[PDB]
Formats: sequence, structure tokens, C-alpha cells
Amino acid sequence: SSMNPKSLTDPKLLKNIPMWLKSLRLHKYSDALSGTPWIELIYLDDETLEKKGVLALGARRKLLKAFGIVIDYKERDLIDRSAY
RNA sequence: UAAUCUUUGAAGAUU
Repeated sequence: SSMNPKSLTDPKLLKNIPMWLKSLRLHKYSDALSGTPWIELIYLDDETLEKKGVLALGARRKLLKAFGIVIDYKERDLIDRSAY
């Protein structure tokens, strides 16, 4: 539901990672992840995500899935300019 | 989720 491209690429959320994470119910990783801007965040890997403090594999899997959706929309030039 | 928490992220727990 919040795991859809329309929701994941909302500029308001992309520009406020704690809130982006909250929508995915992943806000416990906000301290670990919020210092990285979205455009860098979506390209982190499983190994890096764990180094940063995403200790639950299920969480890293959900993160990587959401990231790849954003990437596809970024590649297709389908994220609003106001997110940049 | 009405809310909060857990990871397995579709479910479970608590109030």
C-alpha cells in the first residue's frame, strides 16, 4: 500500500526520510538512515545497510525492495522535480 | 495500525 511507486516517490516523503521510513513502518531505522539523502539512500546495498544498523534481515529486504522501485521511477524520469 | 512494538515484512504481540 505504502509499498507502491506513487507513494514511495512522493517528493514530500523523499525529502524527509524519517517520514518515508514511517510510511513503510521502518521508522526504528530512522537514526541509522536519516543522514543519507534519498538519492544516495536508494543505492545502498544489503552489506552497507547492516553496517549502518539495519540488523533485521526482513527489514533490509523490505528496504532494498522499496529502493529498487524508486530507482525504476528515477531511471524513467518519473519522480517530480520538486524532490531534487 | 486506533495506537505501539517484533521480524519473518505476512504475520504475530500488547493496550
